[PDB]
Amino acid sequence: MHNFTYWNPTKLIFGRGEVERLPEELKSYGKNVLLVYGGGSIKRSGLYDQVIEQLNKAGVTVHELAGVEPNPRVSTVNKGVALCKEHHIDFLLAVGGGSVIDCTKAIAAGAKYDGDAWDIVTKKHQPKDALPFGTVLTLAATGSEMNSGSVITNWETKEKYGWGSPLVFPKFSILDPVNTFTVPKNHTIYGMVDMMSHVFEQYFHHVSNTPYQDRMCESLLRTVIETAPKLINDLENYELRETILYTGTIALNGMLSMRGDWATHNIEHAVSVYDIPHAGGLAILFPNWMRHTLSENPARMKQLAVRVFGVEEAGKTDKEVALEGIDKLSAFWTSLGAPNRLADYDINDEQLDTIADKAMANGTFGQFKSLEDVLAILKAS
Amino acid sequence: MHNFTYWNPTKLIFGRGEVERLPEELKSYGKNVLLVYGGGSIKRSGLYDQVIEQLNKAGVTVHELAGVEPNPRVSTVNKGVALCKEHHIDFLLAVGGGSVIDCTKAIAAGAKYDGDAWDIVTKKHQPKDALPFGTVLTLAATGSEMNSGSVITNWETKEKYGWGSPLVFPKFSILDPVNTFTVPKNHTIYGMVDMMSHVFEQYFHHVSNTPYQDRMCESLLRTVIETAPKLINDLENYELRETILYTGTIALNGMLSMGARGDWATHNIEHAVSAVYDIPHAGGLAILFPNWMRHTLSENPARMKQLAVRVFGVEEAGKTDKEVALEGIDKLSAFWTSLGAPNRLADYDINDEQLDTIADKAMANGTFGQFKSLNKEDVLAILKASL
Ligand code: NI
Ligand code: NI
Repeated sequence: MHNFTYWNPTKLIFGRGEVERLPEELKSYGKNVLLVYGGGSIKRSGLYDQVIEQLNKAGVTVHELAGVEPNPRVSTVNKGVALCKEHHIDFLLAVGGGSVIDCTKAIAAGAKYDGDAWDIVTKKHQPKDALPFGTVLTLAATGSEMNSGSVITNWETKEKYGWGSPLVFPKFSILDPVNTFTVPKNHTIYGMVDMMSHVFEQYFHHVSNTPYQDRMCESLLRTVIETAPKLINDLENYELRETILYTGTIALNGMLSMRGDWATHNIEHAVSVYDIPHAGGLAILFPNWMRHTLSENPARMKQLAVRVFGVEEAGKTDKEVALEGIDKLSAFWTSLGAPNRLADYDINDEQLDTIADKAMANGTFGQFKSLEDVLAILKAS
Repeated sequence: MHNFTYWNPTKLIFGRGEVERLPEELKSYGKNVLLVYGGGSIKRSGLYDQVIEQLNKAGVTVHELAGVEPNPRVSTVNKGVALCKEHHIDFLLAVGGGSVIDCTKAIAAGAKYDGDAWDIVTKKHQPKDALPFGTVLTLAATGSEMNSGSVITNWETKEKYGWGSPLVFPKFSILDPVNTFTVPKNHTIYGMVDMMSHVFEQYFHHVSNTPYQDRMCESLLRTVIETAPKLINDLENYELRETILYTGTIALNGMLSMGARGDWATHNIEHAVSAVYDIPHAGGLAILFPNWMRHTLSENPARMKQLAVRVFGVEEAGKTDKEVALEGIDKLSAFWTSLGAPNRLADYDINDEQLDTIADKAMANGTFGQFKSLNKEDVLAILKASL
């Protein structure tokens, strides 16, 4: 039983060398641009110089906000909002991954808000305006290049919250598979785990009559599973990078959600306190959430076990088939190098209660199961 | 993989009773609305009264353009543009199927053009502005609820031209499966045959490395194959209508073709046939598509083979790629015939008398098609094989 509204105004520009589309795409906007990026990777790869060149071709007056953290922080958002006020910025260009875009979304909203951007992240102020912005993507993961959501951390309060607004869809996102070539193996693996985890979140629901969405989810998982072993030992293969970029962006922010569970993400956000790799936390927690919630409807995980993970049902219960499917998932991720226990990041049980309390700060959560549940899943991990 | 730009700003509102979303969606537009619809169907079903009621809740001043033709005429577009200037229209609401939406798109562009809308249809004048419009869809799988295209007929010249513009995407389209309950058995079958055909058109290409698009196409075909036999014997089942309405939007909005150009040769040939004989579009496609598939098989048999194996359940053990594919084409043709679709030109009482004239119409713009570039001899062979 579900009604839905779909709306995605982001322009998607896909293909080799399409960073050259920046001047044509920037003509309709002002000439004061704030360039936002993360660590040294864009300068190390040469994408920085590529972009600065195109921003020069567009007669744009460029300011920079470098150093966005892998788990982006409000202090950095506030610094960028300040730069927009100081230099009368008209437009923002995020060059990097999901963290850079999530941060750019908050600066875009924060540049038309009189106060502090943490108000927006916490949903105290619903944005009424935003600067326009665009992206040049360097790794697919969560679909941020083509959705309106953003996850920001407050290092002081040790909180990490997801917010969104219809006003902070990217105007355009330039997706060049070549721009993902320098992503190293570990982050390449993290991106694929995150992509698969997002599909899982959209699959575990109780809405009857989603036959095509189910096949789209299963199709996406199969494609990533086929691609990942070939990609990780051949990181500069255009075709394999193209497939993961396509399935991480347009495929995942398609009609796959056209209601997800998202409990595993909420628990990971709470554990992340530790400032750990997001998708690393997901690889540890997701199989145990699947085990914890299997009974709510074993048919969902059973269908993944049979249609995605090649589990043979002969002489097994529906529960058995599903649990086998979870084991193959975890083994698949572990075979890529992904972690599978909290000890892999040197995390013990000391702060589990504090972590669970943060996860429950906004009440019970989850759709496949409304989640003490949090603590049990943490302990199993 | 082909470079591509994807942009589709249409808001899709989907679900039971969602026509009640109209007033909330209209708050952002002016209050002079031209309500555009076709024949008597929406009044007979009660949808017309539902819409008028909602338009009353939105404090809107309603003018109407009723009687849009199944092949909408530029004359009717011009009538709508005249109404827009006269009553100072701000917004258009299309209630109906692809014909009603296509006509509304041409009125929307024509309402900002000083001259004759036929200039827009023929691409003599490229639109620079348009009135906004929204839709309430009454037919699945026409593609117009979520794209920027429109097909308009000049009754005088007997020409039918496809045009489009980034300015005439619908602002929103309200998709309620209940609003397709009165679509009769034959047209329900036609919509599903056309939807499968459009997937085929987007699947038959020589672009390497489209594994996910391939699976999206295969997945869509499998869902329709599972749904269609049940729907035609249960025409008011919400779930079956819902699945067809949902998949029919995806099949036709471009979310399948991104990164690969479709073939569209079978559509072009059916369009040539229909310019001569007054047959249903999907009927022509059911006849022609299996024979197009046989004619072009040698271009790359692995392509139809993959459909045969992944969609049509053909076992490949001890068979050549061509045999596997041909068995798949056979199973496709049998599936369509099992729904009631025709499979030979003779089913519509069409012989070989006009095949040459039809082939010439198909070739009016030179060679066509991407999986195989067809010339006149190709068209004649496909046509004759279809008798
Ligand atoms: Ni994620
Ligand atoms: Ni068609």
